[PDB]
Amino acid sequence: MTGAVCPGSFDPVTLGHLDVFERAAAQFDEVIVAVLINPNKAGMFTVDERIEMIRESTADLPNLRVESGQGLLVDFVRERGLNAIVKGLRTGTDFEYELQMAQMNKHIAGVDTFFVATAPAYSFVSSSLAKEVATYGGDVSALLPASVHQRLLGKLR
Amino acid sequence: MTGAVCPGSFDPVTLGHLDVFERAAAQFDEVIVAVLINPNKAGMFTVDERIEMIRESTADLPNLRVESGQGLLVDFVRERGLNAIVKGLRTGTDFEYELQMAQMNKHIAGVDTFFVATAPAYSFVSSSLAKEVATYGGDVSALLPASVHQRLLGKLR
Amino acid sequence: MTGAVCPGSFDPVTLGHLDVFERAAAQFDEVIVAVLINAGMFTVDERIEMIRESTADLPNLRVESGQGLLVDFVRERGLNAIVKGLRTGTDFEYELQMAQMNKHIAGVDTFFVATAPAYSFVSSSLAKEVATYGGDVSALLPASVHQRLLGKLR
Amino acid sequence: MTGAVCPGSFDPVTLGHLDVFERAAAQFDEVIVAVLINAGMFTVDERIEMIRESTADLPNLRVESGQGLLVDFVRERGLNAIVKGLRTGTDFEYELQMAQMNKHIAGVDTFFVATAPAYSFVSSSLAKEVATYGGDVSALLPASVHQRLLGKLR
Amino acid sequence: MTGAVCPGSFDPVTLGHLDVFERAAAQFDEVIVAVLINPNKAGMFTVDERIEMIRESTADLPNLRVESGQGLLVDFVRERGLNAIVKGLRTGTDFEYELQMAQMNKHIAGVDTFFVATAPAYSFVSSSLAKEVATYGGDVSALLPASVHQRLLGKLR
Amino acid sequence: MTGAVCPGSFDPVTLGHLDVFERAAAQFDEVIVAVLINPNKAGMFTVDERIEMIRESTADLPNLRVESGQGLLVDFVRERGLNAIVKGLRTGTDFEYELQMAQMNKHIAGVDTFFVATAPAYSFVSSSLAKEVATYGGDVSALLPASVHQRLLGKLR
Ligand SMILES: Nc1ncnc2c1ncn2[C@@H]1O[C@H](COP(=O)(O)CP(=O)(O)OP(=O)(O)O)[C@@H](O)[C@H]1O
Ligand SMILES: Nc1ncnc2c1ncn2[C@@H]1O[C@H](COP(=O)(O)CP(=O)(O)OP(=O)(O)O)[C@@H](O)[C@H]1O
Ligand SMILES: Nc1ncnc2c1ncn2[C@@H]1O[C@H](COP(=O)(O)CP(=O)(O)OP(=O)(O)O)[C@@H](O)[C@H]1O
Ligand SMILES: Nc1ncnc2c1ncn2[C@@H]1O[C@H](COP(=O)(O)CP(=O)(O)OP(=O)(O)O)[C@@H](O)[C@H]1O
Ligand SMILES: Nc1ncnc2c1ncn2[C@@H]1O[C@H](COP(=O)(O)CP(=O)(O)OP(=O)(O)O)[C@@H](O)[C@H]1O
Ligand SMILES: Nc1ncnc2c1ncn2[C@@H]1O[C@H](COP(=O)(O)CP(=O)(O)OP(=O)(O)O)[C@@H](O)[C@H]1O
Ligand SMILES: CC(C)(COP(=O)(O)O)[C@@H](O)C(=O)NCCC(=O)NCCS
Ligand SMILES: CC(C)(COP(=O)(O)O)[C@@H](O)C(=O)NCCC(=O)NCCS
Ligand SMILES: CC(C)(COP(=O)(O)O)[C@@H](O)C(=O)NCCC(=O)NCCS
Ligand SMILES: CC(C)(COP(=O)(O)O)[C@@H](O)C(=O)NCCC(=O)NCCS
Ligand SMILES: CC(C)(COP(=O)(O)O)[C@@H](O)C(=O)NCCC(=O)NCCS
Ligand SMILES: CC(C)(COP(=O)(O)O)[C@@H](O)C(=O)NCCC(=O)NCCS
Repeated sequence: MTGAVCPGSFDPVTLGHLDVFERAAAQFDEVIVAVLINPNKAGMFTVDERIEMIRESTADLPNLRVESGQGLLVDFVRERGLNAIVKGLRTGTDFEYELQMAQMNKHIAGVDTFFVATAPAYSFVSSSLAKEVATYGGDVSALLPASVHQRLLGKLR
Repeated sequence: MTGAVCPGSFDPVTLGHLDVFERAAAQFDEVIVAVLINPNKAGMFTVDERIEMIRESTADLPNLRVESGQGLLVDFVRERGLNAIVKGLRTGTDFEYELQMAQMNKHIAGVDTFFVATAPAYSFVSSSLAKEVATYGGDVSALLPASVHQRLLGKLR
Repeated sequence: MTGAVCPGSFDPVTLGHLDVFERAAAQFDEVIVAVLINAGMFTVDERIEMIRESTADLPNLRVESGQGLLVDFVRERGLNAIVKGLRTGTDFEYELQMAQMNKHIAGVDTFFVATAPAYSFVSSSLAKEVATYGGDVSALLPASVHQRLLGKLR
Repeated sequence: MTGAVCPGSFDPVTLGHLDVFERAAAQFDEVIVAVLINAGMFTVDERIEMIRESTADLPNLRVESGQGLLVDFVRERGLNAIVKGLRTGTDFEYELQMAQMNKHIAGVDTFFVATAPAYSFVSSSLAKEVATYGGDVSALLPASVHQRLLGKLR
Repeated sequence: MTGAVCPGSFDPVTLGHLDVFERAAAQFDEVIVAVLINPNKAGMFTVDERIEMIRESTADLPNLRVESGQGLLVDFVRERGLNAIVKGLRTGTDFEYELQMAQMNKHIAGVDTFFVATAPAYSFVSSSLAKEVATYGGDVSALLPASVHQRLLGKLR
Repeated sequence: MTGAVCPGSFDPVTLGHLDVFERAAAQFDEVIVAVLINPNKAGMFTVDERIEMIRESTADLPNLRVESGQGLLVDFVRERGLNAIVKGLRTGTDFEYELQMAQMNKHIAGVDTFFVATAPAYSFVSSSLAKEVATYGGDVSALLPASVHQRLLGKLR
């Protein structure tokens, strides 16, 4: 029974994230999206709002489930009987940074990490940049799933 | 049901490669190692030699097989009913180059690519560098599987 | 009637920035320097002031403060090009995403120029940090800014 | 009377190149595409030909072959700007050295533009390699080049 | 006669750092480890603790001494009659950032910087990441010298 | 007695190289410039011509000597009782490539590598680009030492 965990804050989930979810779900028997809460940086959406937006956007992925998590990511992964993390990468800079975390995670817990390259169309999309653009009235509707931009309107007003 | 292809020239396979094979075999139901041959440029080892060296050092991986091929990698993958490539990466430079190839491969054939970070211990190991060092008498024993080391020194002499 | 906008915080403006201004003014009929009001050592007005003195010899350049989306600043003045300097591959990877976002949302393009070799290590932040602990940044900043920097720390 | 030169081997010209041509023509009064005669699949004349057909709708652009120093090509036509597309940070680091060399020896500046996201993975060499082994590169090349590519391999 | 300064916050020193100290001490007549303190932001360990942890794990290096400092690194270096900084680097990203600092340091004070590549085994080790992993219960024992591990777990509790 | 080897083809030596030589000679009791011959790529200048140009350019560095070398670099270094290599770096890309060679050299022979950042003024200078520019009539006189550009005129005519 194969599987992997896709970690992130997803505040909010973007089409870049969604593309990674779809690609992981096509290759693993199960995927768990882990919505990670930092009590320092309270973002725009609550953890429940983020989970709901991810579930709506992944409605057609039957082997994908979404949960919140806290603490050590590798503990979250092992607690669920898995030992793989899947993450999207956009740049070589991203790779150099994630490489250190991947090696640390494999060292401390034997959990592996599989990376996928961003889809070309979403290479410049990030939750943070989309929010910043939207805050000043930019149209990011083509960068976010449908279930998100509606809720994003509400938060900005 | 789930599966991946691990491609390369493997001339010869290194411990860096074997680490990637082992990690792929742990996460996918089957792995096929694709020894890709350019029919116009010969390398150091024959196809038979390349395949034998990989088989000898992967005997403990029951769900891994080894095959040679040529032409487009995505055709090799799809012909076998698979849809995933797994590749190791050492550097950000590697990632930027492989990103292009992975995006092209997804574009023309819908085949996805999963990258894994090199094991720290083997981060500087490459077939080409190991051959070059060995050519001038350097000690590469701890970098190559036993199935490879004496076959390499044999070629060199 | 070509034109480009050179955006930044410019706190203060360095010779590195000035070099980009000069090169942009040489290739576009009109250049506007956009001081984006956001950290901070100088007032937006002093920044603008400091840029204005360093740029006296450039007839087709002017300096304006800005708020909100950079692409709105650019389009509201009838332009659709941004010119920015780059020092490193890391800079490029970061800037590429903003460039692509800006083109996507507003059709504003971005042209990058390589740093002058002499100014490869110059940044507003590093120049401040070094001047803070008494280091000589004279050769890195416009004469204009150099005095106002010494007096801002004294 | 602004202007820029877009240099390359263009063998063949890709939609990635075309996108840069379009963006350069939008910001400079005059753009010259320089086909530098140096590997090779198409003749310099076909390359030039193939670029000319893809660029019909751009009135301020022309296509010329070139030999020797790029900066001499640029200056001999009265210009001192080069426009080139960049995909990656690795590209930038390589191109930065040539940009700085070109500025040093001839005072010719270089403006870089970020690849369009859709064409991030498109290169002349990769498109050829894939078309060689039967892959469909239709959506990546101009309709002009696409037929001449199919007939060049058949 | 020849000498170098190895600077850092060392909060705490890691095996990655100690590897750099050892390699510097092998190549220069003397090495001074400079524990640079920001008087406005405290870290996890006091200056006394930082110095003690480094001394305890460098006892076998007769030509290495440890001192704290603050303000400009180049003043610390020149005051001691030296003219060289030695720093470890892990990534190309690190190199691009440190290049700027090294060129500035040479510009303002004529002080040169020599970089050394990280040991492969410690390529993913950083004080900050080790603290973060330890904070959430991860096993960082093989990444830190013995002089550090129990002092860190003590702080955390 | 401290020391390091500065390897390269130096065909011809540039001011970028010279800057590295000067900086190594300021920090090590002795520096050996190793002019490495590849029988495949016969460059523009013979090995003796290159050594002569380097000696003339380093005339004021009394602790620097110049020799030709072949074979494994780490053997060259150890044969002369040293165990350090000094190399200049221009870019993060250069660092990622040299990092692998440095780790390999330390693995196979215990020889370390110290890198220095390029001087800002010479960041875009390389022997290959200077030759290419000069070949088509570009003025590279400000990029090369005096003892070189004269000989470079002769070779081009
Ligand atoms: N356009 C895109 N394509 C592919 N992957 C992407 C992507 N945008 C983001 N990702 C990936 O999705 C991960 C999770 O995204 P987010 O949750 O929004 C960032 P975060 O980890 O919560 O905060 P951070 O910025 O401090 O790292 C990122 O770390 C990145 O790996
Ligand atoms: N030390 C290492 N750790 C992890 N992966 C490695 C590795 N060394 C090589 N690899 C991977 O193994 C792949 C195949 O290596 P080789 O067969 O030796 C040369 P290649 O097949 O021509 O690779 P390339 O053309 O994709 O660059 C590399 O592309 C790289 O992805
Ligand atoms: N030495 C240099 N040469 C060429 N361009 C430079 C340069 N230094 C900076 N620039 C460019 O000019 C822009 C403006 O820089 P500044 O606004 O003064 C500081 P900043 O790095 O932008 O702050 P930030 O990182 O917090 O956003 C930079 O973002 C960069 O694009
Ligand atoms: N997808 C893309 N988007 C934007 N610009 C691109 C691009 N692909 C290529 N370019 C730019 O257009 C230039 C011309 O490329 P080409 O001449 O066709 C192949 P090349 O990479 O230059 O060959 P070479 O590497 O052997 O020198 C590239 O050097 C690059 O600067
Ligand atoms: N695993 C490793 N291998 C080699 N060198 C390392 C290393 N980890 C850290 N270093 C080096 O040791 C230096 C000091 O590390 P630390 O004191 O922990 C944070 P720092 O002092 O704030 O570094 P920085 O500000 O220069 O980025 C780093 O700058 C880096 O050069
Ligand atoms: N401008 C510069 N500043 C600092 N260091 C430089 C430099 N130009 C070159 N170097 C360094 O000097 C070394 C030797 O230079 P060269 O001998 O000319 C290259 P090479 O190793 O002979 O051939 P190669 O290009 O196949 O690597 C380079 O590997 C590089 O480390
Ligand atoms: C949330 C994240 C995955 C951030 O990485 P990301 O930016 O790729 O999403 C990382 O911070 C994390 O793993 N948090 C859980 C705590 C942890 O395991 N830290 C140690 C990572 S080596
Ligand atoms: C280009 C490459 C060397 C890379 O794959 P490999 O290093 O794993 O063998 C080659 O073997 C391959 O993957 N396929 C053969 C030609 C091809 O597939 N070209 C399209 C790459 S997008
Ligand atoms: C100010 C700046 C240009 C960054 O400039 P800087 O790198 O000089 O700090 C960028 O942060 C910006 O555009 N701010 C205005 C708000 C905006 O346009 N956000 C969307 C960026 S895609
Ligand atoms: C042709 C090109 C622009 C490279 O273009 P390309 O990346 O598209 O192949 C470059 O090789 C060139 O300028 N050739 C002409 C000779 C020259 O100018 N050499 C000095 C470069 S600094
Ligand atoms: C910026 C830095 C953190 C880097 O040095 P460090 O990481 O080795 O401690 C700092 O401690 C330092 O080197 N000096 C203190 C301020 C300074 O020197 N600024 C000038 C750097 S060019
Ligand atoms: C000549 C050089 C130093 C090239 O590196 P460089 O480009 O930095 O000069 C390298 O090829 C070399 O070391 N040649 C000697 C043979 C050798 O030792 N090869 C193994 C290097 S790990």
